[PDB]
Amino acid sequence: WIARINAAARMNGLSYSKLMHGLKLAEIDINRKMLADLAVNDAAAFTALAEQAKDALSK
Amino acid sequence: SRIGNKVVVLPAGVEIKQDGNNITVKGPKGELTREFSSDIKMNIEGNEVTFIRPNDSKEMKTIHGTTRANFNNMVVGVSEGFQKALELIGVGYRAQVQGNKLTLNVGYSHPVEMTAPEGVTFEVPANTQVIVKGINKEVVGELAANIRGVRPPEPYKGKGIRYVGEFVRRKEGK
Amino acid sequence: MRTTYMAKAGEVERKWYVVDATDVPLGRLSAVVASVLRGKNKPTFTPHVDTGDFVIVINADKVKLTGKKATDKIYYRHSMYPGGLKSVTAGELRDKNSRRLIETSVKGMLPKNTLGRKQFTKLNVYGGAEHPHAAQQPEVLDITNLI
Amino acid sequence: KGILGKKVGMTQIFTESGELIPVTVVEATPNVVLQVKTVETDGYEAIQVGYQDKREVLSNKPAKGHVAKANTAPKRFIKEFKNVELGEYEVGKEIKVDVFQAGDVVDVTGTTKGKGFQGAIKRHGQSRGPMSHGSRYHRRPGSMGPVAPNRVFKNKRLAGRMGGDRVTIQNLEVVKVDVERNVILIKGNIPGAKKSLITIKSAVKA
Amino acid sequence: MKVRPSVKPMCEHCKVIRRKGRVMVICPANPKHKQRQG
RNA sequence: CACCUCGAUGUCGGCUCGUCGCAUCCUGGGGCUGUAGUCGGUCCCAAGGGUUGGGCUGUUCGCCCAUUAAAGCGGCACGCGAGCUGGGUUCAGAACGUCGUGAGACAGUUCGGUCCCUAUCCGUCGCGGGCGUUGGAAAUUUGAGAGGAGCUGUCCUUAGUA
RNA sequence: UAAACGCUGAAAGCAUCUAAGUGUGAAGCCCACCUCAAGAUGAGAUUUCCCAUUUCUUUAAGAAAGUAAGACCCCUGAGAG
Ligand SMILES: [K+]
Ligand SMILES: [K+]
Ligand SMILES: [K+]
Ligand SMILES: [K+]
Ligand SMILES: [K+]
Ligand SMILES: [K+]
Ligand SMILES: [K+]
Ligand SMILES: [K+]
Ligand SMILES: [K+]
Ligand SMILES: [Mg+2]
Ligand SMILES: [Mg+2]
Ligand SMILES: [Mg+2]
Ligand SMILES: [Mg+2]
Ligand SMILES: [Mg+2]
Ligand SMILES: [Mg+2]
Ligand SMILES: [Mg+2]
Ligand SMILES: [Mg+2]
Ligand SMILES: [Mg+2]
Ligand SMILES: [Mg+2]
Ligand SMILES: [Mg+2]
Ligand SMILES: [Zn+2]
Repeated sequence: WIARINAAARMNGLSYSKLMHGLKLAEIDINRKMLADLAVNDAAAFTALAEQAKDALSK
Repeated sequence: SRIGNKVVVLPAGVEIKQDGNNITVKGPKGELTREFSSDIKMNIEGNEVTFIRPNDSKEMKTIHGTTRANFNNMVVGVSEGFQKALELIGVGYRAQVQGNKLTLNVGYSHPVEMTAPEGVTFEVPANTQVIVKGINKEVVGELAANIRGVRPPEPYKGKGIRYVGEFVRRKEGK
Repeated sequence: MRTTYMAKAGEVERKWYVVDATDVPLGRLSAVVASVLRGKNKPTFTPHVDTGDFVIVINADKVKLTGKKATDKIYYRHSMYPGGLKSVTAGELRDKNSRRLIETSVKGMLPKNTLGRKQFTKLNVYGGAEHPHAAQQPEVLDITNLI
Repeated sequence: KGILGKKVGMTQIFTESGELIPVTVVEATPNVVLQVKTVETDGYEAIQVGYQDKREVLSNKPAKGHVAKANTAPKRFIKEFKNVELGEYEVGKEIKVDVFQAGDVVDVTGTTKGKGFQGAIKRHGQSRGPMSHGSRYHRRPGSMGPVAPNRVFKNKRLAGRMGGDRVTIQNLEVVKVDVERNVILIKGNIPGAKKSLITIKSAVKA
Repeated sequence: MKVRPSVKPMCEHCKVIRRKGRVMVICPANPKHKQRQG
């Protein structure tokens, strides 16, 4: 799951570590299993999560 | 006290052509080209050329001096050229030039034959003296060194080919 | 629930990328290329299935060797006969057979198994700026930010 | 310069001044250039050459078709010669023994006579063990190596099939050439049994 | 050429330099003083 | 020292076969010389090849004889005994000197004294079968890679010149 | 290329074989000479030969059954074993 999430995060312009830190800041608790599932299946949903993580990181 | 800072003049009608690199010099003797460093800046006056380095780092000081020396050598060679004078000493040691070919008899069972490149010439004012004359200091020195190494001087009796005037220590072999 | 996605052979589309090695350090070029060949850049990555993309390396003759590696990095190989050790410097390999240089570097970074060797076959190295795989419609892959 | 022939046998000849020298008689029925290989079509320069006309019943349609270009009968032996001037050769051209002149220095290639399974003593010229003094070690190939490797290093030479190998003898001399009989007399001896294929080429060393 | 770990000048003419990462002592006066570090 | 091996890891020398290290014996290159020349001395680079036939002794070693360009030093279970030998170590016999009252023993010698195994696996040297190499066939081929080879004397001439 | 020797050349007005630049240099290293070699699964290349058949299933890189080019079985043998 970590590997797949990393690939998806890179495609969204972010590293896995940055994405997880951003999600923690944004209060997102979705775990790595669900994150990898979204990355493979629901690219749009994963992109929304990545946008929120980047926003939290910027703040 | 710095070769890199010292200015270089353009005597007579020596001309210089510029380019991103690969500076060229022309004059009475001929043409030359060297790919100087991209960091040393060359400033050109009507007849004077100077070199500048970006900073005072070890590398910049070193390369500044080297480029200035190289450019100065090119100019002096284009104007007057360079000559290496060799004086062979021996009972039957002799040299003779047929055009660009130098034939040396220095005691070997066979004569030694040397060929100058188009940029160099051999004078041979006498059978015991040779002068390598050219435009490029590097090539002149290299050819002169090769001629000397054919049969370098020896200490016991002074025999061999010598650079004219070079000190050659001599041993009192019993 | 056992719902993790698992890729299948042949369902996933493998693209074709062109990588320019001009003045890129050998190791860094090999690392990015190895990740691409394994498919680590795609969310569908499945360790037990090949899912990476083909890679074409151009200008292999211009790969970069920092330090004295051009003269000091030595590649050894043993014929398995007594005293049958042979060596060749990395610089000599770059000059004469650059394809072998890149391929050896990438082999070292791929897994040493059936899947790894099959993934390696998807590599294609060419000294020079032209390749014969125009039919595959490869796309440039900028790596300046990946190294 | 090169040609293919058959090792007829061995004899001797008296040269001028009466010296006696051993010669090998090699017959070479005019060989035929069957194909010319170029950098464009094959990536290297060489000429394919056929020798020893073959009965039709012994040939195949593919073989007959291949020689059809040269417009000759089927050939038993076919070999490629390199390091020659392609301009001077063309499909259908013949090569005769007169290519070589007496006194030419040549390399002769053949297939060594087959000795079959042979022991190490004969095959590799190894030393025997003592034949007396209680010795029970006569014609064996020696030790197999040190203990430490727990194995035998490669090239530990042992018994096996001997001969039948491609061997070249360098810098032989063309004693004589008989064009009418298509014969070349080469000083010395050359590998291969009688009636075997032989390849004469201009010595590379020269 | 004296190849030794310790290379030092022996007369005032001896000069210490580095070539190809090796320490060397070169003396135009006495060639016996010629030393390399090794 | 006593960590593996005492429900056994055969122990010297020699023979057969070698392979490797370079701290190089010869050959190759070079610096310095208290290097005139011929010889050399010392040091540096160099492991490609080569580096013996005998007398004595079980011997290694060593001495000697005669050669060689040289007669290198070492590792590999002081390489190699399911490859050989068995001269020595060392069994049982017997004897000498010596020790012991003695049986016996060595702080020592001498003569004589059983060396087993049909190779399953890997490994090594050769030779086939199967399939693959993407229609089925007959030939000729490039060379990724690999192996082999790699030694050296004397004489003549240059010149009795330097 | 090794040791070694340089040429030009500054750092360091000099000096300096090195930092840039450039060369000579060993029975050694890569070739050169000989042999093996595309199971080099990366299985390469060229020349030549055969020709798109029949039946049934299924759109099947389907199945089997006559063959073509060719090979082999079998038989006479050696230059091979
Ligand atoms: K034990
Ligand atoms: K040894
Ligand atoms: K010396
Ligand atoms: K050696
Ligand atoms: K003896
Ligand atoms: K035994
Ligand atoms: K054993
Ligand atoms: K086993
Ligand atoms: K093939
Ligand atoms: Mg013998
Ligand atoms: Mg092992
Ligand atoms: Mg001292
Ligand atoms: Mg204890
Ligand atoms: Mg046991
Ligand atoms: Mg050494
Ligand atoms: Mg006797
Ligand atoms: Mg032993
Ligand atoms: Mg054993
Ligand atoms: Mg008593
Ligand atoms: Mg008896
Ligand atoms: Zn001094």
